[PDB]
Amino acid sequence: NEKLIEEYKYRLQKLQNDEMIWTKERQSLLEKMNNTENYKIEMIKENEMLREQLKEAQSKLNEKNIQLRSKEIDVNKLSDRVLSLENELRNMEIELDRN
Amino acid sequence: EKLIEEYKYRLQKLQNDEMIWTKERQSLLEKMNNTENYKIEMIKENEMLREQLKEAQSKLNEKNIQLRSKEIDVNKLSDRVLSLENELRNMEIELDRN
Repeated sequence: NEKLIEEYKYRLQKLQNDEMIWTKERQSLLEKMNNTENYKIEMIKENEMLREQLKEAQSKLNEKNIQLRSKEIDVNKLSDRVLSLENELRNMEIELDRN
Repeated sequence: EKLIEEYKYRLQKLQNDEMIWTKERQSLLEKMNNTENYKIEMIKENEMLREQLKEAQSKLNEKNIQLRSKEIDVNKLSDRVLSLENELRNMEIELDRN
């Protein structure tokens, strides 16, 4: 049965050679799956950084609007003062020409 | 004879592993496609957040101009009040001289 045993050993050798091939290409897929995952983690890390910067940008956006309405009241208070002083300046100028 | 049956079972085992690997390889590729889709979704979320920040920063910068412009506007009115208070005393001097 020398020929029969040889045929078995030749086909066992081929499949045991393929055992290494499957192990090689699964290592390659594991390496590729890790790279895709590590890039995904990097994207999420940047997304959390962008979310925090967006929260800060909206926090300053609100604070500037509080500062804008504060200066708007300052405009309103001074403009009312300007008109009041101009009316008083008019009154003195009327009293001056009277004398 | 018992030797041949051992070779036959061993060959059948390795032929089964080859067929099962074909399913395992397909399973890894389906898992690779899913991970790629999550990455794609993360990239889409990254560009969305960048455009939202770019709009927020441009909206913040214009209000920095508006606030510093109102700063000058307040100063103009503040100096106008002091000018009218100065004119009133000059009028008070002219009134007292009569």
